[PDB]
Amino acid sequence: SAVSALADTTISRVTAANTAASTHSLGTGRVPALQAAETGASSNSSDENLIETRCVMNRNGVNEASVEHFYSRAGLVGVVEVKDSGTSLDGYTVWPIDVMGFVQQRRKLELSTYMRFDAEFTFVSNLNNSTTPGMLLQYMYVPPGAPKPDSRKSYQWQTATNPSVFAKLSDPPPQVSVPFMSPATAYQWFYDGYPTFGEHKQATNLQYGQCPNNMMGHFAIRTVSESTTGKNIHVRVYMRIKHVRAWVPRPLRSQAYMVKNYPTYSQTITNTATDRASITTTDYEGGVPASP
Amino acid sequence: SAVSALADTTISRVTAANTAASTHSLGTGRVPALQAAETGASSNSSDENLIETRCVMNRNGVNEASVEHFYSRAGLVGVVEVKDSGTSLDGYTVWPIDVMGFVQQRRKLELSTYMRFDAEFTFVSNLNNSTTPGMLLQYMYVPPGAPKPDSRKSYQWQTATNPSVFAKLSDPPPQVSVPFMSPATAYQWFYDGYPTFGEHKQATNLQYGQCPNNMMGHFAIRTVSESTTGKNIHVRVYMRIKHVRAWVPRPLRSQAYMVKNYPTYSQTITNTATDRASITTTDYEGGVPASP
Amino acid sequence: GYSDRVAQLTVGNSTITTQEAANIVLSYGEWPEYCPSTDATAVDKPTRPDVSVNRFYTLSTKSWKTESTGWYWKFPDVLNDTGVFGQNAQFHYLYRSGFCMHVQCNASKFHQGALLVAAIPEFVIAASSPATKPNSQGLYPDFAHTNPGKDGQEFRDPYVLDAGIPLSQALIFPHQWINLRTNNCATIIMPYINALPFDSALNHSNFGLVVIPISPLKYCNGATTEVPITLTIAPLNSEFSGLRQAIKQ
Amino acid sequence: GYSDRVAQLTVGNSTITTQEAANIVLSYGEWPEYCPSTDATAVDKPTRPDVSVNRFYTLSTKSWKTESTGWYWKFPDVLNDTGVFGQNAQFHYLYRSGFCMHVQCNASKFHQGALLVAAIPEFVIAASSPATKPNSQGLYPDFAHTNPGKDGQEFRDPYVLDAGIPLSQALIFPHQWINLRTNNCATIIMPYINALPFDSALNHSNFGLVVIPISPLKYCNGATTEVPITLTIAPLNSEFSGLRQAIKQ
Amino acid sequence: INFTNINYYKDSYAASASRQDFAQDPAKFTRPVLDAIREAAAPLQ
Amino acid sequence: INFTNINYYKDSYAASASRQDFAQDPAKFTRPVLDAIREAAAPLQ
Amino acid sequence: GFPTELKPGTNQFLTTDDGTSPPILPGFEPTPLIHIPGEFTSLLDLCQVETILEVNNTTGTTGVSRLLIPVRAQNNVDQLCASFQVDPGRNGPWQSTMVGQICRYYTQWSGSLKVTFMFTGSFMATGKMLIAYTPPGSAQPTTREAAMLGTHIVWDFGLQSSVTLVIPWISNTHFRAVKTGGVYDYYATGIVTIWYQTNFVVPPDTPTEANIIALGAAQKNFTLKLCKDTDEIQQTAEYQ
Amino acid sequence: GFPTELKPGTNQFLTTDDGTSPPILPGFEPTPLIHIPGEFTSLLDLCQVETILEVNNTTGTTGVSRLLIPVRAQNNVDQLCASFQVDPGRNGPWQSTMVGQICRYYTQWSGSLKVTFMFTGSFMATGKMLIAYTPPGSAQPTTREAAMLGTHIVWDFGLQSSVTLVIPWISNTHFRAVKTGGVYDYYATGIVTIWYQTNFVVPPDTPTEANIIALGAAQKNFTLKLCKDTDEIQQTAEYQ
Amino acid sequence: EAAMLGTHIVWDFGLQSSVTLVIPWISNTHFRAVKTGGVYDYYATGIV
Ligand SMILES: CCCCCCCCCCCCCCCCCC(=O)O
Ligand SMILES: CCCCCCCCCCCCCCCCCC(=O)O
Repeated sequence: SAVSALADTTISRVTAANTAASTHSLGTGRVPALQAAETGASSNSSDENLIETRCVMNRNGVNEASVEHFYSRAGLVGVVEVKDSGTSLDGYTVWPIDVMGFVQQRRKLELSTYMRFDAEFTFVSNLNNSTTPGMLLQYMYVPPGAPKPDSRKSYQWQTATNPSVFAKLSDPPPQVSVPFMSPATAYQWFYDGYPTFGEHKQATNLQYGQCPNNMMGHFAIRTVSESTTGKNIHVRVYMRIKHVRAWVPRPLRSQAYMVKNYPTYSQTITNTATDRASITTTDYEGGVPASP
Repeated sequence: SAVSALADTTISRVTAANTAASTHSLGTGRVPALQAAETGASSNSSDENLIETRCVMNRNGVNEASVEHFYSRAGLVGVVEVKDSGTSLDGYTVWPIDVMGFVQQRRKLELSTYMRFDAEFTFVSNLNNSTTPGMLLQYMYVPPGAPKPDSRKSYQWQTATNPSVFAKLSDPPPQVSVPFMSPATAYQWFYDGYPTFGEHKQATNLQYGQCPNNMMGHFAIRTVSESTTGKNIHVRVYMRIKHVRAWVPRPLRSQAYMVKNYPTYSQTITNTATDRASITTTDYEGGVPASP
Repeated sequence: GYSDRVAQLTVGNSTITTQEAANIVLSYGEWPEYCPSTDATAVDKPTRPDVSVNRFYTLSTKSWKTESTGWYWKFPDVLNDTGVFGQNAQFHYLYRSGFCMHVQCNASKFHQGALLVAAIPEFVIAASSPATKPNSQGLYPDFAHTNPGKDGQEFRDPYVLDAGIPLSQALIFPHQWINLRTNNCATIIMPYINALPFDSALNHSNFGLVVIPISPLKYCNGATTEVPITLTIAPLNSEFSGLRQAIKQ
Repeated sequence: GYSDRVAQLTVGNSTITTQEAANIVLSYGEWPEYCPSTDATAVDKPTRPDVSVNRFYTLSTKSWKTESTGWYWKFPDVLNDTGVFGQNAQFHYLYRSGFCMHVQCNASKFHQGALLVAAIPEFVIAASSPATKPNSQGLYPDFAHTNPGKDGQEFRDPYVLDAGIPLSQALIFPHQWINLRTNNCATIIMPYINALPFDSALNHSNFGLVVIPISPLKYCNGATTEVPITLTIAPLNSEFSGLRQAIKQ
Repeated sequence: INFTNINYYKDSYAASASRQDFAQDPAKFTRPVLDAIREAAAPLQ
Repeated sequence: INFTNINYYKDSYAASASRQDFAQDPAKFTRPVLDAIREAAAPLQ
Repeated sequence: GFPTELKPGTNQFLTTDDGTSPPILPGFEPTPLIHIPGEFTSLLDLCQVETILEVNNTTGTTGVSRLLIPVRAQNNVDQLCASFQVDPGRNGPWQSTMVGQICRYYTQWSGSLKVTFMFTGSFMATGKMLIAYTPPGSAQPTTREAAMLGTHIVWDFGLQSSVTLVIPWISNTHFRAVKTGGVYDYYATGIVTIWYQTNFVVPPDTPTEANIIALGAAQKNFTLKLCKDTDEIQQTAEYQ
Repeated sequence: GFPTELKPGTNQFLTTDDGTSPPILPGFEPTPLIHIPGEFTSLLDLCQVETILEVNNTTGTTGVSRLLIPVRAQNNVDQLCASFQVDPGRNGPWQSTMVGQICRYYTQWSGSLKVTFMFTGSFMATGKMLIAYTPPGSAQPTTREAAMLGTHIVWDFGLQSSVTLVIPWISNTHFRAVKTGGVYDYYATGIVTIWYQTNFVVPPDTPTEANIIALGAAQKNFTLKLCKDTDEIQQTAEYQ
Repeated sequence: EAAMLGTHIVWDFGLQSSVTLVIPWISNTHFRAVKTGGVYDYYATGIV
């Protein structure tokens, strides 16, 4: 039956590569150390061929370095303030879904060019003093094209088709699983192109790189209230990525980000490696030499 | 199937050693009472060989004296104060993980030299008046090398990779299971050596005995708040040790501890045994002698 | 068990010979292929002008100087106005193809220097803003920098690839070096990489083709100073669908 | 079914004979062994200088007096500057070995006293602070007390082993008595005990070797007053890896 | 006895992460060349 | 009918304590000698 | 969902509850486990290791001197050498033993005890001792005639310098409480006294006073029960 | 209903908890999955790709010049060309590498490293270098005589313009912490130094100064553990 | 301390009143000349 299925669910360990024993070699024509980096291939030299190694039955597990385990970790992707006090008595807010607003999630995602995945969104909402009184909130997901709400009472909150979640602040954080929603085969964190045709002779040219396949609508959030409450609510949106497929790895971003949807670095370029005094100095005192 | 597995999970009793019947022995060359303690071996003399015993089918269970049962008991290992009032309006605190701060857990752990185990950490947090209002807390584990937070708002709280737990004070105590995290094969409560090379001619010599294999980073705790709350929170960390492996048992500490990471006893050495009047006095009145 | 230094690439009516070649990079170990019927989405029958468009195009020659920063091209954009390929890219809405990029740079045995020839998929060009907040025009690069055409565009900050990513890690992309003491060419065969089976050859540029001098060109007085760098490319297995009036851009 | 009083220990080019011996303690019932390939981590081939280093070294002789407190040594530290073993410990980063410690103390049949010879793994030395709080220098022992070298260090408070643990329970460690009426030597074979397969012979001391007089030495006028205590040890199955310049400390 | 990797909803994307398919094939990034080079050989001969 | 010692998570260190492997071998601390001494014999003969 | 009802004991935190907990590090594989000599799997193996009894725990005696039982040449016959109670958890000579310190971590104990006496006098010194163990109900015997009525051994000094006096498990209950004193003397074990069977005889020119070292441990049938927290060391502030 | 009891950890939100969640869109079928070239399934495949080391990370050196190791004709013998530490997570030349940047996402690493040096001088320029890797315990060697006592390779400039110096996994622990400095120098890996075995000899009319490019990567037995959050880029405000 | 680095025996006085120290044949040549002194110290055997 399916008892065999549930038994084979523990994370099975696959170990790192073993090291075989080797000896000295004195001859010509066998040069595993000489390489040709111009070929664009990394060196295939092994330890066994450059030093005399021992037999090491390596048992270090490599399972944690997979793409899934690297990404399936809920990180902050959005902070939404439901302003209902002071000068803005809205009691609602429509947040454009974009996971490129915060550095930690953004840098990890931009390791790859294309990504196809499902997500598990979690909403951590509370007041400014971190308290969570019982206050009914409605988190409505507005897909691209659905009518967006313009008040706390407008008809769009009927949600007769839009998926909606009702939860008080005192409840545990709401959590929903979102499928891979995209007209394309994968989300594209980098789109070297323009969404529409034209001359693209604009002074700003803000449309460059904006692929609508990644734009997945808005998350409309409101307090289910009859009037103004005088309390501001902060909704922190956490996205955990599951069933991941990544393509075309990229260099990890080295310059500080400046804007959400564009690569844009300051003119004061920071070096990837921190500076040192000279090319022959290292800060490692080591031990006392036996006979200097 | 696995029904046989779940059936054989009750703690099976193994009893203490039985005593066999014995009789008087009158002869030479057979001296089970004479020993040689100089050999470093404990005496192998049995009751059967020194008195006339009866047959006792002993049924006293010995399972409670195992290492696991002795250690798998959650004890206090750390008290963290999240100060957010008075002169320190931090709302966060970074506590260096060290289980050697409290005597009861420390003395039990130092029974052995090396220990390899998993742990189940539990956090009991409350205000000073022992109340637990709904207040969102974040307990982030900062492994050695990860950037430590320096404010309640700093970017490190994004936790895009660092494991983080969000829980209100009113919730039941958060509980997580931590694996055996160490570059070594086992944690080493006693390290007769120095971490680095050098002359070690320092005036203090505080590096003696500090093995970095035991240093496992920090636990960063904060209230998820927009500003100061004016309330101090006390987080009590309890560690339950499971899947225990102990090596090289040691004498149990007899002098009072003075510092966290070092054996250091006061110059007023306390005797291991409490004093009595003379070597021939015992405080046991007993009964009335029949014929003195 | 080794690679020969001589090579000849014949596709279409064009043939490229080289006598000091390192190897041929097959990007991600996949050959260019036509769209399988399992992955296609458009129902119009595609056109496959086999030998009229799948052929080598020598496009631009840049002069390598001692203070050069490097240049980059965008693959579909660099061929949109040349030959029968350019016409099919202008007459059809949808397009897909691989390519075989071939960069040529020869110098004497008394010159020195090394180029980094890499094919970067989705090479989104960044603009360097002078720390200006209010979303000024200087926050996004103009069209001349995103689609340089056939003349290419020389790098402003090659250290960050003009994209905020470190140049040192550009070797994660299909790359090849032109080390003047070792070889005089670099060959990269690149399959069609995109999240869609077909796409517009005008709006979207699938690959960026960068040529960056890591070790500067150095020589002594008396040697030939003009050391050119020629970019020759050839589409492979190019299809087009969605015929309509020719659209320039 | 008993143990003979005579014994001879031959390792290397050294041989130790004794005619009043109690037994030979095999610590934790495990013999010294080379690191198995299943437990090793360093990939460099270790060196095993079989007979040049695995041999008996007579290191220090302390005079037992009636008011003596005892002495202690640290096993890797006591041999770091003697013979071929010391050189290999200075030239190599990694080291592992067992040992066979042999303490010799003979006296007439008219003397009396008993020593406690124990081999303490990870013998972390404590400092006795005069109830001072502000983390003064007197909170940690100096290097002369942690690594005494070959001369050893005499105990300050033998009752607490200079470590805050009671001496009465030191018998939980591999130990042996030298009771002057019974035997004149103590032999302890100790395998390599450490949480790592190899370790530095300079920083880390695997074992502490204590010799503490429990019953004080007593005799009458006319007997020989100078009663020495000699410590002879021998590494067993010693390996070294990670060769580099010789480092003293 | 492990009781996990069970989906309680009708839609497959609601299941937990698929962490049982670890595959490692670095040849597509480390050796993306046509003529395979033996280790013991001079690459350009 | 006992329903325990079941692990609900994919990682093995999340399971409860392993309290079914009690082993007692005191010989390594009580008789750590080379020549085994019989009880009825004089140890040093 | 599945209909359930929460029972009492919900949300409680029992410090001795062996349950599961979510792991913080998915896919974590710890460092490989190499062989380390000297592994112990039960505390009963530790209680069977002989450790020194602090019999001379008298006021004024300091340091290592507290571990020695003085024995000397007597001027009279049938004199008392030393005595101590054999309650392991009681404040006294058994506090310095590994069995005595592990017993304080448990509420109740059971099984036979074991005391090994090692004579550390001259080779020329001879003597005989009567080491008697008096079961409960009687105070410490006042004369050797009264002590020899209980479990005793006559010890002869010779080449075999050690003797073992087994304290048999003579009790009414299957277990004895570690706590003693007050109404808990119901669990008292008894008194061990050392008497001079004959004198301590020496030739000329040899010390007339020697020491006996007592090593206490547990027998094979020793057992502990109801693990608790010890009372050996106190703490008034965190060790920061 | 079914009697249940809630345990500790109820209502908590663990960000690394692989559990189920209700789907928002019933009956949703995503876009078909077509084949895209260049899929990677493990980050260890990325750490094995050679990327340029920023060895010339000195003050004043700007831009691409930081990726070049200057080598020139020497006037003396046995001179030091360059040096750097081989700790991947340490601030330094390894920060510019793909292995160095992925290591910063993990707490501990293990396995052999790999540095490939490419000479970019004239075809007419010849030379020999001694690239030595000094295991921990010693500072950077002061002379070539001291450096050659460790793992080293003698590199001969020729038609094969690249050489590979493998840094063997010579460590006491199975893993090394990525963090270094302070007491974490216990996990230091060592120093790689480049020395002139012979001179850098050139004919007339050819440049006397060239560059060496260092490409660092990982070996087949490389491993990472205990995924954490990196410290490479900071943020002070949302990118809106 | 310097003498114990060579071939040695530790002799314990007891009922067995005699001990034997074997001087092993540690030489470079198969034979040693009986004559010694001068350049013939090349055939020296050593010191006990
Ligand atoms: C009930 C409310 C649930 C919320 C539904 C969330 C739906 C989110 C869509 C999936 C997010 C991933 C795609 C994000 C890509 C946009 C990034 C960008 O290019 O700026
Ligand atoms: C989500 C937060 C969870 C907390 C994670 C805790 C990780 C603790 C590491 C394991 C603790 C045991 C090792 C302690 C050794 C240090 C003692 C010392 O030598 O001072």
